[PDB]
Amino acid sequence: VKPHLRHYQVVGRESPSEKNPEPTVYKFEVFAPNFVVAKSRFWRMMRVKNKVKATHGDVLSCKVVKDAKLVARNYLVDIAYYSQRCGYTRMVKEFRDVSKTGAVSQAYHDLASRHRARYHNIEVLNVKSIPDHEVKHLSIAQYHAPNLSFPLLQRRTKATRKDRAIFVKKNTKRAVVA
Amino acid sequence: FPSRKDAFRAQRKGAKKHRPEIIVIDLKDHVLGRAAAVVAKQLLLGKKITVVRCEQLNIAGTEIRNKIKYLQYLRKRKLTNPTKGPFHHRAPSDVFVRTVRSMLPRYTKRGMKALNSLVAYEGIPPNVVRTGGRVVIPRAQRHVCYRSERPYTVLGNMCKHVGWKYSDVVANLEKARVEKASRHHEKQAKLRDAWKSARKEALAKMPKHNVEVLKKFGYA
RNA sequence: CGACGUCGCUUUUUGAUCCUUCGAUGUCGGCUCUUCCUAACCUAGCGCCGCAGAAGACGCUAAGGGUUGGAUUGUUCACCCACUGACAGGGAACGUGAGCUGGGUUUAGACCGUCGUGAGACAGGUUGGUUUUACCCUACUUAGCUGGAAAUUGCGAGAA
RNA sequence: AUCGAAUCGCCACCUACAAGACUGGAGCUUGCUCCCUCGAAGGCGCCAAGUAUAUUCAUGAUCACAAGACA
RNA sequence: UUAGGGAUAUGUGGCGUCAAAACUUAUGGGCUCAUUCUCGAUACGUGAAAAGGGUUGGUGGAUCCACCGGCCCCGAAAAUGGAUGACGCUUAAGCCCAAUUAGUGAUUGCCCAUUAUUCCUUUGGUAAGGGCGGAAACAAAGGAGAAAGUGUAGCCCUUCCGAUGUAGAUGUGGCCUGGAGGUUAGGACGAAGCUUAUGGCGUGAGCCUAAGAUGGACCGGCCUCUAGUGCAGAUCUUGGUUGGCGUA
RNA sequence: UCGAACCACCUAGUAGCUGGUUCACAUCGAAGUUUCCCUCAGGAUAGCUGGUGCUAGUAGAAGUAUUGUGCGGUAAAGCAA
RNA sequence: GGCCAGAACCAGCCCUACUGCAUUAUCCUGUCGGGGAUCAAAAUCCGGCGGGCAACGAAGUGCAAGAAUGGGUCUUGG
Ligand SMILES: [K+]
Ligand SMILES: [K+]
Ligand SMILES: [K+]
Ligand SMILES: [Mg+2]
Ligand SMILES: [Mg+2]
Ligand SMILES: [Mg+2]
Ligand SMILES: [Mg+2]
Ligand SMILES: [Mg+2]
Ligand SMILES: [Mg+2]
Ligand SMILES: [Mg+2]
Ligand SMILES: [Mg+2]
Ligand SMILES: [Mg+2]
Ligand SMILES: [Mg+2]
Ligand SMILES: [Mg+2]
Ligand SMILES: [Mg+2]
Ligand SMILES: [Mg+2]
Ligand SMILES: [Mg+2]
Ligand SMILES: [Mg+2]
Ligand SMILES: [Mg+2]
Ligand SMILES: [Mg+2]
Ligand SMILES: [Mg+2]
Ligand SMILES: [Mg+2]
Ligand SMILES: [Mg+2]
Ligand SMILES: [Mg+2]
Ligand SMILES: [Mg+2]
Ligand SMILES: [Mg+2]
Ligand SMILES: [Mg+2]
Ligand SMILES: [Mg+2]
Ligand SMILES: [Mg+2]
Ligand SMILES: [Mg+2]
Ligand SMILES: [Mg+2]
Ligand SMILES: [Mg+2]
Ligand SMILES: [Mg+2]
Ligand SMILES: [Mg+2]
Ligand SMILES: [Mg+2]
Ligand SMILES: [Mg+2]
Ligand SMILES: [Mg+2]
Ligand SMILES: [Mg+2]
Ligand SMILES: [Mg+2]
Ligand SMILES: [Mg+2]
Repeated sequence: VKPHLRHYQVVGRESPSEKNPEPTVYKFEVFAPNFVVAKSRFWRMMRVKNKVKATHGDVLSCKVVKDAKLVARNYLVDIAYYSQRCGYTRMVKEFRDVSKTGAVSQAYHDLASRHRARYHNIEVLNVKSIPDHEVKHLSIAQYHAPNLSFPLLQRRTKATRKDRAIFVKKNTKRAVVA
Repeated sequence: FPSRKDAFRAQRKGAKKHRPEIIVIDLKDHVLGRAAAVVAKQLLLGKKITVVRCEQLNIAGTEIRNKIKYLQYLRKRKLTNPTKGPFHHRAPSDVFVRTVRSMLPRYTKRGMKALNSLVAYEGIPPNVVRTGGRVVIPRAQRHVCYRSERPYTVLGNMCKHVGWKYSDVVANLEKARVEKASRHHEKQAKLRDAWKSARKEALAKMPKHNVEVLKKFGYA
């Protein structure tokens, strides 16, 4: 399935005034479901880092960064999350995917599963594609062996939806009820 | 047993032997709850269903755990007068019937008719052996429902250890049935081979364009 | 075993409250009878001691079966004399009064002490003082008659 | 014998068995190669007793339970 | 958030059976095994602390050690037999994320309201408009109606909006009962009263017709007037009846 | 029939307390709060509600913003005041 | 026939199919260097330099106005 997060770049600034005729221009990378959420995260970061509020600012650009061609790659994601018991916790993890958005979505699902952390308590610090010889975890490194092969066992194959049945003859493909 | 009035009416009308449409289900290696749910829905839709080999159903978990669950169920009892209290059945077929009954509106006439449309057996009785091919429920089979690493129980052993008294009898009857069926199937192999050979040979005698149509549709 | 601290559980104690009942839910104890709980006194198995043996202590599974006779007191509680393998602790409208009993508490008679000018008062002592009704429904115990598988019908058909 | 009824696949090729972390057969190199019937079809049944220039169908008059049922 | 009814679509909540919806959806990712109040699926809320230890993650330090997270387990003892609502569920039908037919082509998977949109009908307005000098013509063997109007069987037609409610207020050419002043009818070819699987009308109080194989002498409608004027219960009053019962 | 007999009458004695209170549709629709009362199971009084209207029908409007201009000592902070 | 059914057409309403404009660069593609691995390779990855439209139904992206003119209405009237 296609990843549920998209890669946004937001460019913004503070509205000019007499005090600051020529304000600075800031660029921001985010992974959000849509551009409204992307703008919300951008303004939150601006408020908590540069003391600039959305009611006194301008958004000059909000665009989507297109993904590269699909190739099996190793992605390093530097991420952090908050919890009441332990404050802020930062970690660095490695995933295998075909795109940066896919890797980040996988990281979000993994954090939700293994630490019960939700979207709005998570900040993504960095994501990059790294070479095979720089991979440190064996669970990731095992997948770039030159002679990797394995069988498919314990499969559950369901029939095509139009052909599914309820009662079927014992050693026969004949359907009895539907 | 039919009444003499019914027999006389049948003789007067002059009708042949009648059997209603009945679906026979082999319940070996099936998941108890999922099989019960499917059967209950079909009964409410209005089918007639007969289930066999109820002693080889499966429940996830360990035999000790499921035996303890059954003992906890057996503890329930009306203190004032147990003759009016819950009735705990020990046979696997009765266990399956009770499980199905719990998934029906049993306190309405519609629910009671649906329940009475069901017949359950242990093993395969002679009156059911020769009635036609049996069916299975693909979405309730163990080899697609359970992960193979986990333990499971067989209903017959649990029933035998909680009070069922006919496991050995059922086993002997099943062994005799399998031996008899194996002998009969070892016979008639010549008939099957002859029919297959005749079907193979008929192609050389049938018309060529019919052969071509069969090849085009993949039945050649 | 365990101080100084600290966290919990229970509703078999007394408090706190005032939600139900004031054209009325019979109120203390005992006797009789049944059932339930375990925080285990005895009986069955184990573990460990500062367990040589004997006698014991501290735990775990376990509520299947047992847990007494009397003197004083209305007592519950208490204490003493004996027997025993042992004489464990509790719930059931503080189980149980159309089942009993009526000794206590709590009417009207009467005496004493203290209080009050007095009529009178006292969770102070004392003596005497009506315990009503089942033939109704259900529950329980025994005792009779009788249909019925579409659980009274359909002609609607399934044999371990 | 009341009785008119609802139901609309049948077989004497399914109506035997077991396993989904191993199904036709071998080989070592243990996941590849080679051989075979090539590894996702119970059999019939649907209007000439069988694929051929044979043969009665109305007026039951445009739908109506199917005016017909031992395949 | 509520006049009487259809159609479409939603809200909260759900899609294994009970029970409508994934006939147990995906060509989505991880985690979890729980032996007698029997893991979990409990918003409000209707169970659990300090302290400890099987798997799966993360920070530091060596050449394997400390630290702290997820899920699970111990800590965790009561009184009739019993409660994720029941069965059951473990390639979940459990927990945390995330979709809508799936790296294929861009925008709404499905189910359920006295809510929303729309259609029909009723009723009331701080309601808004139009018509009301009979245009002409027309015998049986195209038809009727047309009131200057609060309220009716509404003078007629078009249009828009609201409609629940205890205590309480008000309105009604709103219903019903005994008597009086008027007016207009009925009755021995059968008045009042009484009976009903007798239908018809009205939102309703009620009104009217039919039948009596009932009865035997009085009485209906309309406008005003008048009052000892409407019953399900007051441990209500008087009379009669009744299960208990062929019982004590 | 006695901690004040019985009979008739004043007597339908008084009750801030308990019980009851008979047809239908329609338009609207609350309060348990203030002050005084030998007041605390009751009243009067204002508020909430209904009816009737009067007046030149957009007027002297607003449980809401913006701009301008006043008021304040809670939350937080401090004890190096 | 003021009864029961079927089909046709008309008005209204309801639900379908048929879709263009902007954007893409942290991207596409050659070549040189180092870098990695192998049995030798390639590939994942990092610099420079030269060209660019990833255009198959390109893209999970920001708008959309496509009925000159497919079926339902015993959910409406003729
Ligand atoms: K019982
Ligand atoms: K208490
Ligand atoms: K190179
Ligand atoms: Mg009382
Ligand atoms: Mg009472
Ligand atoms: Mg009593
Ligand atoms: Mg009493
Ligand atoms: Mg108690
Ligand atoms: Mg008594
Ligand atoms: Mg009693
Ligand atoms: Mg006494
Ligand atoms: Mg004195
Ligand atoms: Mg006494
Ligand atoms: Mg019968
Ligand atoms: Mg019969
Ligand atoms: Mg017929
Ligand atoms: Mg149920
Ligand atoms: Mg359903
Ligand atoms: Mg851990
Ligand atoms: Mg349960
Ligand atoms: Mg639970
Ligand atoms: Mg539930
Ligand atoms: Mg209206
Ligand atoms: Mg109203
Ligand atoms: Mg009078
Ligand atoms: Mg009657
Ligand atoms: Mg009166
Ligand atoms: Mg009366
Ligand atoms: Mg006397
Ligand atoms: Mg009076
Ligand atoms: Mg009086
Ligand atoms: Mg008072
Ligand atoms: Mg009253
Ligand atoms: Mg109102
Ligand atoms: Mg005064
Ligand atoms: Mg009162
Ligand atoms: Mg402070
Ligand atoms: Mg300060
Ligand atoms: Mg100071
Ligand atoms: Mg390059």
